[PDB]
Amino acid sequence: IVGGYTCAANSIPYQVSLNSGSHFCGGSLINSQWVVSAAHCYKSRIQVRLGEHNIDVLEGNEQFINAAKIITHPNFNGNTLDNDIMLIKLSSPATLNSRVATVSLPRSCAAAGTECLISGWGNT
Amino acid sequence: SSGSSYPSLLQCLKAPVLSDSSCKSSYPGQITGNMICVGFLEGGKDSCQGDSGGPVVCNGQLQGIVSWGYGCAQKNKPGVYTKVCNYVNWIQQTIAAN
Ligand SMILES: [Ca+2]
Repeated sequence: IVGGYTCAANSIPYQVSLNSGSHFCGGSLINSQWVVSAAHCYKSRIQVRLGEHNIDVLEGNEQFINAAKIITHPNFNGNTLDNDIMLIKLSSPATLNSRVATVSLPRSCAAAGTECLISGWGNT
Repeated sequence: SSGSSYPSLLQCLKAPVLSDSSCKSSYPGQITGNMICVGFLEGGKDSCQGDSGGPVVCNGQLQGIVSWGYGCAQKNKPGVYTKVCNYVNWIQQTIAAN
Protein backbone atom coordinates (compact mmCIF):
# COMPACT_ATOMS: atom_id res chain seq x y z
CA ILE A 1 0.00 0.00 0.00
CA VAL A 2 1.47 3.32 -1.21
CA GLY A 3 0.26 6.52 0.44
CA GLY A 4 -1.75 4.78 3.16
CA TYR A 5 -1.52 4.70 6.95
CA THR A 6 -0.87 2.00 9.52
CA CYS A 7 -4.05 0.12 10.40
CA ALA A 8 -4.90 -0.04 14.07
CA ALA A 9 -3.58 -3.41 15.24
CA ASN A 10 -6.04 -6.22 14.41
CA SER A 11 -8.69 -3.72 13.24
CA ILE A 12 -8.86 -5.60 9.89
CA PRO A 13 -9.52 -9.03 11.45
CA TYR A 14 -10.35 -10.70 8.09
CA GLN A 15 -6.92 -9.84 6.62
CA VAL A 16 -4.48 -12.75 6.30
CA SER A 17 -0.91 -13.01 5.07
CA LEU A 18 0.03 -15.83 2.70
CA ASN A 19 3.45 -17.17 3.66
CA SER A 20 5.83 -19.57 1.93
CA GLY A 21 8.92 -18.74 3.95
CA SER A 22 8.06 -15.05 3.89
CA HIS A 23 4.97 -13.00 3.19
CA PHE A 24 4.14 -12.90 -0.51
CA CYS A 25 0.38 -12.17 -0.85
CA GLY A 26 -2.72 -11.28 1.14
CA GLY A 27 -6.17 -12.83 1.47
CA SER A 28 -9.53 -12.43 3.19
CA LEU A 29 -11.14 -14.89 5.60
CA ILE A 30 -14.73 -15.54 4.51
CA ASN A 31 -15.51 -18.46 6.82
CA SER A 32 -13.53 -20.32 9.47
CA GLN A 33 -12.08 -22.72 6.85
CA TRP A 34 -11.72 -20.61 3.70
CA VAL A 35 -9.60 -17.69 2.50
CA VAL A 36 -10.27 -15.94 -0.81
CA SER A 37 -7.23 -14.53 -2.61
CA ALA A 38 -5.88 -13.96 -6.14
CA ALA A 39 -5.14 -16.84 -8.51
CA HIS A 40 -1.77 -15.37 -9.51
CA CYS A 41 -0.71 -15.79 -5.87
CA TYR A 42 -0.87 -19.56 -6.39
CA LYS A 43 1.85 -21.67 -4.83
CA SER A 44 1.76 -25.43 -4.33
CA ARG A 45 2.15 -24.97 -0.57
CA ILE A 46 0.94 -21.99 1.46
CA GLN A 47 0.85 -21.19 5.16
CA VAL A 48 -2.02 -18.87 6.10
CA ARG A 49 -1.18 -16.47 8.92
CA LEU A 50 -4.22 -15.02 10.65
CA GLY A 51 -4.43 -12.47 13.44
CA GLU A 52 -1.34 -10.65 12.19
CA HIS A 53 -0.37 -7.03 12.64
CA ASN A 54 3.47 -7.02 12.60
CA ILE A 55 4.31 -9.95 10.32
CA ASP A 56 7.90 -10.10 11.66
CA VAL A 57 7.17 -10.26 15.40
CA LEU A 58 5.17 -12.77 17.44
CA GLU A 59 2.50 -10.68 19.15
CA GLY A 60 0.29 -13.43 20.62
CA ASN A 61 -2.82 -13.33 18.42
CA GLU A 62 -1.41 -15.22 15.43
CA GLN A 63 -2.77 -18.46 14.04
CA PHE A 64 -0.50 -20.22 11.52
CA ILE A 65 -2.46 -22.80 9.50
CA ASN A 66 -1.17 -24.60 6.42
CA ALA A 67 -3.44 -24.82 3.38
CA ALA A 68 -5.07 -28.18 2.67
CA LYS A 69 -6.56 -27.20 -0.71
CA ILE A 70 -5.70 -24.39 -3.12
CA ILE A 71 -8.27 -23.82 -5.88
CA THR A 72 -7.71 -21.27 -8.65
CA HIS A 73 -10.62 -20.12 -10.77
CA PRO A 74 -10.78 -22.60 -13.69
CA ASN A 75 -10.83 -19.73 -16.23
CA PHE A 76 -7.94 -17.75 -14.76
CA ASN A 77 -5.89 -16.22 -17.60
CA GLY A 78 -2.27 -15.92 -16.54
CA ASN A 79 -1.48 -13.51 -19.38
CA THR A 80 -4.29 -11.00 -18.74
CA LEU A 81 -5.08 -11.81 -15.06
CA ASP A 82 -8.77 -12.21 -15.94
CA ASN A 83 -10.64 -14.32 -13.35
CA ASP A 84 -7.82 -13.58 -10.87
CA ILE A 85 -9.42 -15.32 -7.88
CA MET A 86 -8.47 -18.28 -5.72
CA LEU A 87 -9.82 -20.11 -2.68
CA ILE A 88 -7.63 -21.59 0.07
CA LYS A 89 -8.98 -24.24 2.43
CA LEU A 90 -7.34 -24.25 5.85
CA SER A 91 -6.17 -27.66 7.03
CA SER A 92 -7.87 -26.95 10.34
CA PRO A 93 -10.53 -24.31 11.03
CA ALA A 94 -9.28 -21.00 12.31
CA THR A 95 -10.50 -20.05 15.77
CA LEU A 96 -12.69 -16.99 15.22
CA ASN A 97 -12.29 -14.31 17.89
CA SER A 98 -12.04 -10.52 18.14
CA ARG A 99 -8.77 -10.51 16.14
CA VAL A 100 -9.61 -13.24 13.58
CA ALA A 101 -12.97 -12.73 11.88
CA THR A 102 -14.75 -13.10 8.55
CA VAL A 103 -15.82 -10.47 6.04
CA SER A 104 -19.18 -10.60 4.28
CA LEU A 105 -19.46 -11.40 0.58
CA PRO A 106 -21.23 -8.69 -1.46
CA ARG A 107 -25.00 -8.56 -1.78
CA SER A 108 -24.66 -6.37 -4.90
CA CYS A 109 -21.94 -4.58 -6.84
CA ALA A 110 -20.62 -1.32 -5.42
CA ALA A 111 -21.60 1.93 -7.12
CA ALA A 112 -18.92 4.11 -8.68
CA GLY A 113 -17.71 6.57 -6.06
CA THR A 114 -18.27 4.20 -3.13
CA GLU A 115 -15.50 4.57 -0.56
CA CYS A 116 -13.67 1.35 0.34
CA LEU A 117 -10.89 0.11 2.60
CA ILE A 118 -7.84 -1.58 1.02
CA SER A 119 -5.16 -3.21 3.14
CA GLY A 120 -2.01 -5.28 2.93
CA TRP A 121 1.69 -5.75 3.62
CA GLY A 122 2.69 -4.80 0.08
CA ASN A 123 5.34 -2.30 -0.93
CA THR A 124 4.75 1.19 0.42
CA SER B 1 8.25 -12.18 7.53
CA SER B 2 8.61 -8.98 5.46
CA GLY B 3 12.08 -9.46 3.96
CA SER B 4 13.72 -6.75 1.88
CA SER B 5 10.99 -4.24 1.05
CA TYR B 6 7.58 -5.01 2.52
CA PRO B 7 6.45 -3.23 5.70
CA SER B 8 6.16 -5.11 8.97
CA LEU B 9 2.86 -3.45 9.94
CA LEU B 10 -0.46 -3.83 8.11
CA GLN B 11 -1.18 -0.77 5.95
CA CYS B 12 -4.62 0.70 5.22
CA LEU B 13 -5.96 2.91 2.42
CA LYS B 14 -9.34 4.58 1.83
CA ALA B 15 -10.14 4.69 -1.88
CA PRO B 16 -13.22 5.02 -4.12
CA VAL B 17 -14.55 2.64 -6.73
CA LEU B 18 -14.01 4.24 -10.13
CA SER B 19 -16.40 4.22 -13.07
CA ASP B 20 -15.94 1.54 -15.69
CA SER B 21 -15.31 4.20 -18.33
CA SER B 22 -12.47 5.62 -16.22
CA CYS B 23 -11.10 2.09 -15.78
CA LYS B 24 -11.22 1.19 -19.48
CA SER B 25 -9.73 4.51 -20.53
CA SER B 26 -6.91 4.08 -17.98
CA TYR B 27 -6.16 0.60 -19.37
CA PRO B 28 -7.37 0.46 -22.99
CA GLY B 29 -7.83 -3.08 -24.24
CA GLN B 30 -6.97 -4.64 -20.88
CA ILE B 31 -10.14 -4.42 -18.72
CA THR B 32 -12.66 -7.28 -18.68
CA GLY B 33 -16.05 -7.33 -16.98
CA ASN B 34 -14.36 -9.22 -14.11
CA MET B 35 -12.23 -6.20 -13.20
CA ILE B 36 -12.92 -2.98 -11.31
CA CYS B 37 -10.68 0.02 -10.82
CA VAL B 38 -10.37 1.46 -7.31
CA GLY B 39 -8.19 4.39 -6.36
CA PHE B 40 -7.16 7.81 -7.60
CA LEU B 41 -6.61 8.99 -11.17
CA GLU B 42 -4.19 11.59 -9.80
CA GLY B 43 -2.01 8.74 -8.48
CA GLY B 44 -0.14 8.91 -5.19
CA LYS B 45 -2.29 6.34 -3.32
CA ASP B 46 -2.67 2.72 -4.43
CA SER B 47 -2.02 -0.92 -3.64
CA CYS B 48 1.26 -2.46 -4.82
CA GLN B 49 3.30 -5.67 -5.09
CA GLY B 50 2.77 -7.81 -2.01
CA ASP B 51 -0.83 -6.63 -1.63
CA SER B 52 -2.29 -9.04 -4.22
CA GLY B 53 -4.99 -11.36 -2.95
CA GLY B 54 -5.93 -8.86 -0.22
CA PRO B 55 -9.26 -7.17 0.37
CA VAL B 56 -11.15 -4.16 -0.90
CA VAL B 57 -14.07 -3.80 1.52
CA CYS B 58 -16.88 -1.29 0.95
CA ASN B 59 -19.75 -0.83 3.43
CA GLY B 60 -18.71 -4.02 5.17
CA GLN B 61 -18.65 -6.12 1.97
CA LEU B 62 -15.71 -7.61 0.06
CA GLN B 63 -15.96 -6.00 -3.39
CA GLY B 64 -12.41 -6.34 -4.69
CA ILE B 65 -9.31 -8.50 -4.57
CA VAL B 66 -5.95 -6.78 -5.15
CA SER B 67 -4.92 -7.97 -8.62
CA TRP B 68 -2.69 -5.73 -10.80
CA GLY B 69 -1.84 -2.31 -12.22
CA TYR B 70 0.78 -0.45 -14.22
CA GLY B 71 3.32 0.48 -11.59
CA CYS B 72 1.99 1.61 -8.22
CA ALA B 73 0.24 4.89 -7.44
CA GLN B 74 0.96 6.17 -10.97
CA LYS B 75 -1.09 8.94 -12.57
CA ASN B 76 -4.02 7.61 -14.64
CA LYS B 77 -3.11 4.03 -13.58
CA PRO B 78 -5.35 3.11 -10.63
CA GLY B 79 -5.30 -0.36 -9.16
CA VAL B 80 -7.23 -3.06 -11.02
CA TYR B 81 -9.12 -5.44 -8.75
CA THR B 82 -10.94 -8.71 -9.21
CA LYS B 83 -14.66 -7.86 -9.11
CA VAL B 84 -15.98 -10.02 -6.25
CA CYS B 85 -19.66 -9.32 -7.02
CA ASN B 86 -19.15 -11.53 -10.14
CA TYR B 87 -18.05 -14.55 -8.09
CA VAL B 88 -20.34 -15.09 -5.08
CA ASN B 89 -21.81 -18.19 -6.74
CA TRP B 90 -18.36 -19.54 -7.67
CA ILE B 91 -17.20 -18.92 -4.09
CA GLN B 92 -20.24 -20.42 -2.37
CA GLN B 93 -20.47 -23.45 -4.65
CA THR B 94 -16.73 -24.18 -4.50
CA ILE B 95 -16.78 -23.96 -0.70
CA ALA B 96 -19.96 -26.07 -0.46
CA ALA B 97 -18.42 -28.89 -2.55
CA ASN B 98 -14.91 -28.89 -1.04
CA1 LIG C 1 3.06 -11.11 14.23
